[PDB]
Amino acid sequence: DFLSNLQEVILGTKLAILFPAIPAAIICTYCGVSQPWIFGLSLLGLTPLAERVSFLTEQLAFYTGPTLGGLLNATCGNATELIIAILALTNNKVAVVKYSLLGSILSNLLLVLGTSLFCGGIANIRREQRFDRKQADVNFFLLLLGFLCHLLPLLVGYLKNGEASAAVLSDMQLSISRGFSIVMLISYIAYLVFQLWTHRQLFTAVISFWSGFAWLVGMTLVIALLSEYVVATIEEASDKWNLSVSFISIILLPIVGNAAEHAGAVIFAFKNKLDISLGVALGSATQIGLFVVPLTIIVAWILGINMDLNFGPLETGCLAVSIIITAFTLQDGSSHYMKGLVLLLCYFIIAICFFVDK
Amino acid sequence: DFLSNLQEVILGTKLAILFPAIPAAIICTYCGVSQPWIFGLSLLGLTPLAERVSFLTEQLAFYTGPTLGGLLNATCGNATELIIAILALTNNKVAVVKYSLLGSILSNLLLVLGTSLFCGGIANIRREQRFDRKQADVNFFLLLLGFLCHLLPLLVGYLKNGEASAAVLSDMQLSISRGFSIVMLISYIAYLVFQLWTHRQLFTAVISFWSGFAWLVGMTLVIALLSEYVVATIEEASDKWNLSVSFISIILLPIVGNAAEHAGAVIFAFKNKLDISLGVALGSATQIGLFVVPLTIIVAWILGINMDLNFGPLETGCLAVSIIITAFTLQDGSSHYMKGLVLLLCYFIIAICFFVDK
Amino acid sequence: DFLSNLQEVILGTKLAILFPAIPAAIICTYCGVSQPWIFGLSLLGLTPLAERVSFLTEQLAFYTGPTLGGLLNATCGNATELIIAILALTNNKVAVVKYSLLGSILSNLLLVLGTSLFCGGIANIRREQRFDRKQADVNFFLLLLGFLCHLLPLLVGYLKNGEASAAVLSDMQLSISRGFSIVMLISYIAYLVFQLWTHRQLFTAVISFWSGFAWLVGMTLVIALLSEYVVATIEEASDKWNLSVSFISIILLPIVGNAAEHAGAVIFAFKNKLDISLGVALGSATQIGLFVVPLTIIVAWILGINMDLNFGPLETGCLAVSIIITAFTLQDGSSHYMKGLVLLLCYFIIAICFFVDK
Ligand SMILES: [Ca+2]
Ligand SMILES: [Ca+2]
Ligand SMILES: [Ca+2]
Repeated sequence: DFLSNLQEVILGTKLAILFPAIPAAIICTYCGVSQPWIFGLSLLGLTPLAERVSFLTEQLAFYTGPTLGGLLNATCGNATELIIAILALTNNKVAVVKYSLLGSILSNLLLVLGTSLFCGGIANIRREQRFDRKQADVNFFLLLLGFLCHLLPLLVGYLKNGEASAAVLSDMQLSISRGFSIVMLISYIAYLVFQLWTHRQLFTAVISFWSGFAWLVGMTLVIALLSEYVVATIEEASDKWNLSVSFISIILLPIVGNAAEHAGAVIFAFKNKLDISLGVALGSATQIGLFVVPLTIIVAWILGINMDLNFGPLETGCLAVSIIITAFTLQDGSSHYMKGLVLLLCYFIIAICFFVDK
Repeated sequence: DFLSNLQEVILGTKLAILFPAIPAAIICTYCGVSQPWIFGLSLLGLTPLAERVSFLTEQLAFYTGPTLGGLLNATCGNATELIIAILALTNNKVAVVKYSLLGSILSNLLLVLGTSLFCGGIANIRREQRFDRKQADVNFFLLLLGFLCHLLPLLVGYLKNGEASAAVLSDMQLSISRGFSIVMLISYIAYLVFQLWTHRQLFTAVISFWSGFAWLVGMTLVIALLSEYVVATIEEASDKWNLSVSFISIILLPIVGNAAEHAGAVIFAFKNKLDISLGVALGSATQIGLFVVPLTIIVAWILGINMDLNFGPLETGCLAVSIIITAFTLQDGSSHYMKGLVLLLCYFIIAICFFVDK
Repeated sequence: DFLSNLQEVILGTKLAILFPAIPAAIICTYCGVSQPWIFGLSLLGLTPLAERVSFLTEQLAFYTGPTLGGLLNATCGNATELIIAILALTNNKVAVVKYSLLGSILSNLLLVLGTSLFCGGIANIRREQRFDRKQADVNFFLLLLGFLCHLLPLLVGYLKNGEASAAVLSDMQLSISRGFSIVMLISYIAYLVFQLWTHRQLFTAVISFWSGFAWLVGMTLVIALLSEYVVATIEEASDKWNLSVSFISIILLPIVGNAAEHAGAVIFAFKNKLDISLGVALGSATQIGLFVVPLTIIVAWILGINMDLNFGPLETGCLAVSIIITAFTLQDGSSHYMKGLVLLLCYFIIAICFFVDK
């Protein structure tokens, strides 16, 4: 395309002061800079690269067809939650995998969704704001299937009364979590048939094709380079800031991940198209909940690393109410600003409980 | 009727190879056959007898009237869950009573209901499939009254902190469970007035009358003969198969019980009448939940046998999500196949958690 | 007004035999009467004074305007739950504050609401009974925000496994409860703008003005005089009746408090206006849940008294099901008598569990 949209669209992001963070993460590695600065200049280097992957992926959709063009249009908003989950599972920091994959479900149900209803409720306060229910009820049937897979290994850990030690109940949680994962991958392959082929009918570009595959390695081998620096240097970056590792992982780190889905769900909220702001905010809390999370169990199954679906007692109660307050909000096909301020303030309640949790 | 429908309708079951299991359970008793074979040839002998009672009971409805013909039409699908619960309560195997009466609630909410939506969604994928909400909302108000009676004696067992030993909190669970049962029998007598008399309007035969009372003892004193053999020989039949007694009782045994309600809820799903497949699958999880279960407490109250509504922590969390995922599925009066595959896969999640639970 | 409605309207209460209980509480103080009688003649002295405040407050609404006349019309039904909560927090009986503010949420969701549907369902059984959903969905979004603030300090108390003693986890519950309260007062100030100003349009008197301020001190300094006698003499009045202090506080004491809201929600149920019986029964379980309860934490924050949002395990499970069975009842805008009998019998289940709880 003769180097024209290769310089303008790269400088055509609504956030573009974050591009000099990328040279100040490799150079600061080979100079002996202390580890909080490498952590500060790696989150600010993945924030436009989480968008430039999740925008240029749509540019390859117009060169494939109707089948794959319904798949890659709705599967690569989560190409940063996947790389950080695998470059922390192989580094044996298994707890950070359980928080960043939980904070990407809560941010897509409370902060992303409850800003499309608030900011796109005040601008359109003198119009009627309608979406459809049948298009986004399937996204809540699957999250209640995911919650049952997280509830049951939690309650097995509190069965120490029943004449069993810890070595029995730990290989009982680990056996049923490695069997719930195959059941969770089947209710997402079936979802990717209902959404694409069977019920499609009830449901131009600017860039050349050869550009779209060159950059989507040049914007992926830089996410995989910086996702090591976030994982391998999160401990000293949690002792010089006086923050907990169960707050950086669950609150600050999903903001870098879900920043592509958080300017697409808001711009289509000012345009009064809330069918689209519910496809981005809900259809990406299902890909995390039922394809990205049970795939980590299967990769741990192969590598010999122990990992089960036990998040914890305080993390599961936040997951249970996030699905119930979202379901009762979206059950009549009409919205206003007070539906979205209740979802924001339920996210400032979770964000206090982990700021104190030391 | 001159021995004509007495030989044709008896041979007129869609499952009729299970009739020679009945002679091979009495003869194998008086020959010293080892106890797994008596257990194998007793479940296969109760499967057509759970249907021939729950079909010939409708034949007596056309000889009584409108009042009783709305009662016996909807009260004797559960004439096998009642005999096995009483022929195990008097044999002091109280735990098997708590599993088989729970696995008859889960099978009617997930496996019976989620097959009428899946098998009757693929055949009618090119039509619109509608039921009514007001006819089956009362069935969920009562199950939330039943769940509160099971939640509260569970949480009293975890109040050992409050300066009370086990002998105090065991006669505190036992006192409130014997008072919740009278409150549960009143919200089912009131349901049998709302359904029959007060709101009836908003809601031929082939066999003679004298045939219909002869067989309905000859098909009931054979259920009561074989329900002893299932109860008194479940222990050695759980050591020669390497299965748990909390899997045989909760999964394999309700399949023999709910096999009359599992070919009537499916044939009316191919006929695109989902008002009727929701009256069989939901109106029989309410008779178990609010008439068969609180009647066992009252019979234990009279016989001096200690029994309360405490199922357990792992069994109550499966009961809580089964009511919530069923309520959010049925709240718009329209169905398709993906609503029923989520209910089947939530039953293959419960069936793993108890296959491992040794 | 020349002493005419000052004698007729004071004698114009539908309960007026309870007025001689007021002289028999001050005289019995200065005569050495034993403390159960002062407790018996103080609940019967606050029952017409909980009504005469919550009726004459509407008489001052017609002398202020549209703004304040939407506020005092809906903020002083709870002028007795507030005085008893503060005259027990300063007397260091902190547990009674946690029960009487819980039994005012349960009575407004089950006993007040489930009598407007039952008594106003039998009188209007031959008509169709409709309310609106959008007017009373906001009242359930806020109660799910209140429940998350009560769920999370409960689960922190069961984190004694995580290498922390009791002195760590008690100043961890106390820190997050004093930060959840500011988040709860903001989602009620925002509710008092949505209800009054922004969405008003989608949503004579008999007494002079100068009468309305004289009596509303003369009916408030008698509530504050008798609310000391209920608090300071509840212990011996729970040893001469053989009742628990977690039954008098949660069942018998809210009946005196919610007796103004329990003849206004019933008379508008016989008149077939269920938009109004849902504004009294639901809009007063939100003022308790999100303005009266988080204000007690802030007053305890200033006075140096330790108080957090931890009610208990058995009290939170009763709060969780009370919101779920109320939400599934009111989701179609139509009512009948069987919706209200299920809500009454769920209140006779809570009232047994605390009658035994000694
Ligand atoms: Ca993302
Ligand atoms: Ca049955
Ligand atoms: Ca009140």
